[PDB]
Amino acid sequence: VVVKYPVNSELANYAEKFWKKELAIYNLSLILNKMTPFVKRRSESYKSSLSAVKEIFKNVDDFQNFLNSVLRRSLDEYRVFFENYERLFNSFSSKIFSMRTKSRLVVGLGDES
RNA sequence: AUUGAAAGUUGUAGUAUGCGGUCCUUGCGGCU
Repeated sequence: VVVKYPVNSELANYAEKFWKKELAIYNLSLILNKMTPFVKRRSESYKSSLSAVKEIFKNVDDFQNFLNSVLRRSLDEYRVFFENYERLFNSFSSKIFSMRTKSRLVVGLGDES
């Protein structure tokens, strides 16, 4: 499918390669927010919604796997972050507890995008 | 041929000491 990236000249070709899995990217929010694909869905109509972006991939499952594959590459750095976060908690003698999502969770659904 | 002649309001001196832009606030509702 035809995809266009309205960013600076040299970034546009790299963003193309990232979304096409021709080049590895290690930051999820970066590729999502600053390298938004504008997908030529039909005619001269370009779209930047997740519904249109999904067409860059074989299927919904392929799209999901890509996102999480990018996400997971921060694991090593995130572990140190989470450990310092726990150290932060205990320095303030915090009441620490863990809970699990019982259903789907979406915080910040309405952030302008 | 005068109450006249002569005489630097100058010298020294930190607008400074104390003081959290903070507190209260579910990016959500379902509409156009």
